[PDB]
Amino acid sequence: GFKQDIATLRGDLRTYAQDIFLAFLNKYPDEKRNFKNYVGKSDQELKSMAKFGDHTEKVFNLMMEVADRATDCVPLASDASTLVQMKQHSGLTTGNFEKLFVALVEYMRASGQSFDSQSWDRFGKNLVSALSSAGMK
Ligand code: HEM
Ligand SMILES: CC1=CCC(=C(C)C)CC1
Repeated sequence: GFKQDIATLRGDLRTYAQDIFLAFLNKYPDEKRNFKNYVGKSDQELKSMAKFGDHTEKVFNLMMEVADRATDCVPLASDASTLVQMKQHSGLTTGNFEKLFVALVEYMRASGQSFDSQSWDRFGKNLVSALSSAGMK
C-alpha cells in the first residue's frame, strides 16, 4: 500500500526522485520555465548536474515526510502551509503540483512494481486541496 510505497521509494530515493522529476519535466516541458537552468538538457545531462540531483532529492525527501505524516493519504495542514510559504515556491500555483503528481502516478502505473498508484493519486489530489486551503492560487 501507500506506507510500503514510501519505504520502497526511500530505499532508492535519489534514483526514484530523478526518474519521477524527469517524467514530470518531459510530460510538461513548459514546467522547465520554473527551472530555467534545466532547459536544453537531455536527461543524462541533468543527472550529471549538482543542483539537479541535490535539489530533486531534497524535494522527494520532504515529499516522503509529508506522505509519511498523512492519515489516509490526507496531508497535515502544517505540511501544506510550509509548502505554500516556502520562498522557493513564491512563483507556483496548484497546477504545478497537479502536474507533478499526474507524472508520479503515471510513472508508478508504467513501472514493473506493485505501487498503490490509486493512493498516490488521492494523495496528490488531497495535497492540492490542502495547498489551495493554505493560500496557493
Ligand atoms: C510535494 C511536492 C514538493 C515538495 C515536497 C517540494 C519541496 C521542495 C524543497 C525541499 C525545496 C528546496 C530544495 C533545495 O533548495 O535544495 C524546493 C525548492 C523548489 N521547488 Fe519544490 N517541492 C515540491 C513541488 C514543487 C513543484 C511542483 C515545483 C514546480 C513546478 C517546485 C518548484 C520548486 C522550485 C523552483 C524550487 C527552487 C528552485 C531551485 O531549486 O533552485 N516544487 N521544493
Ligand atoms: C527545489 C527543487 C530543486 C531541484 C529541482 C529539480 C527538478 C532538480 C526542482 C525542485
